Amino acid sequence: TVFRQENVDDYYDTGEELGSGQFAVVKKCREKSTGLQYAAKFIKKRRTKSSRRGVSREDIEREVSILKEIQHPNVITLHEVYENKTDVILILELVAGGELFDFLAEKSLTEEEATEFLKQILNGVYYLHSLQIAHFDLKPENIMLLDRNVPKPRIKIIDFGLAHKIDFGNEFKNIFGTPEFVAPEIVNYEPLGLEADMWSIGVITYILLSGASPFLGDTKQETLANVSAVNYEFEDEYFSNTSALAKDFIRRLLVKDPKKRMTIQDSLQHPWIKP
Ligand SMILES: O=c1c(O)c(-c2ccc(O)cc2)oc2cc(O)cc(O)c12
Ligand SMILES: [Br-]
Ligand SMILES: [Br-]
Ligand SMILES: [Br-]
Ligand SMILES: [Br-]
Ligand SMILES: [Br-]
Ligand SMILES: [Br-]
Repeated sequence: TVFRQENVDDYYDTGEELGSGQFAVVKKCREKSTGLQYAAKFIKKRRTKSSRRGVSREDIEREVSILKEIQHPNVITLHEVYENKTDVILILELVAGGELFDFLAEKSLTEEEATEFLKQILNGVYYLHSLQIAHFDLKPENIMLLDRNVPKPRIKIIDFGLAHKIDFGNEFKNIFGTPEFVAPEIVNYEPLGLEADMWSIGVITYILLSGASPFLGDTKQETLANVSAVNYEFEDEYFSNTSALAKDFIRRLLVKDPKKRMTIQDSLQHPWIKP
């Protein structure tokens, strides 16, 4: 699939940089024709077949195809796509309140504050999983706040760079996210399904409640070994006044066997979450 090949600068003015990763840089921008503001994500293309620098066209097209499907208050939306020799440029919805990660670092939350974030995350993931989309990279840096200066910030899930359609219940690809947040089936290179996201949600919940990462070791290999062994516990110093029901919720997500793990529907009916 090809994208708009006119110069993006003829239609948009860029401003402040929002952030950058290994292959992407994201800049605030403003569309000239409407005055409306967006986030322009520049993804560097691969320069040759075999290269490791840049993102393969297959991977870029997958991300764009998935983004085109989605319209939900808790997930980032796609406005337009441009490209030139060097980059594909995604014009995305602007979410300007920063990462949930940075929000956590500036402030543990109360259980109310934690569940207020978590419920939005669950709703976004319920939408995605209902469309058979696995995100595969859920973590606090991929949750963006609309406005961080309100008591209950609204959030949107971003970064669909590892996302896949799961049309046969599982996928068997080169898929590996951030060690602190990946499920054991990812660590063990096994077929992956929607269940992997639910594990990541368990890790996020543990962090929201305690300010500590449940599997984090001194090196990435230690973290991955910890994940595979389900080597986590609820430290009393962090969890002494946390409700047992919140611990139960986490415990039913951080389960090695993806078949016994709570699904997104299970998580919405769980007594800690259900109204
Ligand atoms: O740093 C990042 C970032 O800030 C954003 C972003 C911010 C506001 C938005 O409205 C949309 C995206 O996305 C990203 C996507 C990546 O793949 C890598 C990144 O580093 C970021
Ligand atoms: Br700006
Ligand atoms: Br579902
Ligand atoms: Br993070
Ligand atoms: Br994004
Ligand atoms: Br690590
Ligand atoms: Br699910």
